Amino acid sequence: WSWESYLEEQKAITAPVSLFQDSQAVTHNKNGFKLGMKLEGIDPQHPSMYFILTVAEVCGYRLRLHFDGYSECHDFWVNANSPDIHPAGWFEKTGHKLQPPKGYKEEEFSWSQYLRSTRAQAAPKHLFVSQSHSPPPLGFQVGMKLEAVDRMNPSLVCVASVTDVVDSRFLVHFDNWDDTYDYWCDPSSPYIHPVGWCQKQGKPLTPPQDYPDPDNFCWEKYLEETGASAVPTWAFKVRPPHSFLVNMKLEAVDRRNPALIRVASVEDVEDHRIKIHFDGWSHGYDFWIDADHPDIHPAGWCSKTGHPLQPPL
Ligand SMILES: O=C(c1cncc(Br)c1)N1CCC(N2CCCC2)CC1
Repeated sequence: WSWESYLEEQKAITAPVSLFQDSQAVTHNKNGFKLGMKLEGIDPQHPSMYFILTVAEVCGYRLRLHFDGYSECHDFWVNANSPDIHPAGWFEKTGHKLQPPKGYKEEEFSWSQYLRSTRAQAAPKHLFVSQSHSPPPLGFQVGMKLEAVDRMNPSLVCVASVTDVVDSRFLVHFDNWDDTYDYWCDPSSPYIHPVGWCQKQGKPLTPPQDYPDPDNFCWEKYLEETGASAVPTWAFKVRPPHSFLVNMKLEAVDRRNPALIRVASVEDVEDHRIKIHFDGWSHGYDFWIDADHPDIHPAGWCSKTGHPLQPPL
């Protein structure tokens, strides 16, 4: 099975490499993560939280991570160039809380101690694209407030705060709702807006959970009472729409089984999202995804990085 003859017979084209970010497309980077290495990372299900993680498996430019002390059924996959993982010691250097391994208390964890107990090796620093050393996203400070789309309920735009800053990105948290709604982004995110936006657009604005009298929510007053500034207007950047077109072919990570990367088609487009369809599978497995998502790649990525590719069914 090859991309070449498959394209021939389908009279199809692949999405050009140029339609992707460099980090989605890059194949010549070696993967230096080795089995048993320990590091720190965000929980995908709790994007504001950081845990002790061990490399459980390495495949191509990808690695499977395991939550030390917890069940293997929580394991997840990231790419070797993910910004959501950090070297041992990072949490305490950059102001982040670390949840310790199951059984430990947060006033009982020490890397040096834990490395002795487990006889384990920390993932070397140089492997991580993200260590909080590069320029911060201009204008966005921890504490500042803005309006953001609830990506879980995307029809809503809500009162939100910047609660974390890590290298070129920041974390958007929805005032007084659970952290499970938080998501990471950057100045160009299509889902974020200055304080005031909902009002200039005619749109209704979703106030923090439990805010007395939602319809008469007042930004100016809420800011004063919470001792907070609004992200300044100039900080927000227009991201241009992606250039993907319906029926372009590519490679995408399987959601229901994330170990696998399948042949894929662009089923439907939006300005910033694409709908993925896995060739020869039922359309019921189709799903939408942002165009900058680390888990879509150009044709040949699997080949060039040495990760198996699932041919169409
Ligand atoms: O489940 C919902 C919901 C309920 N009914 C209609 C919609 Br549309 C959404 N909500 C309201 C929105 C809440 N978001 C707002 C900001 C983050 C949480 C989550 C719970």
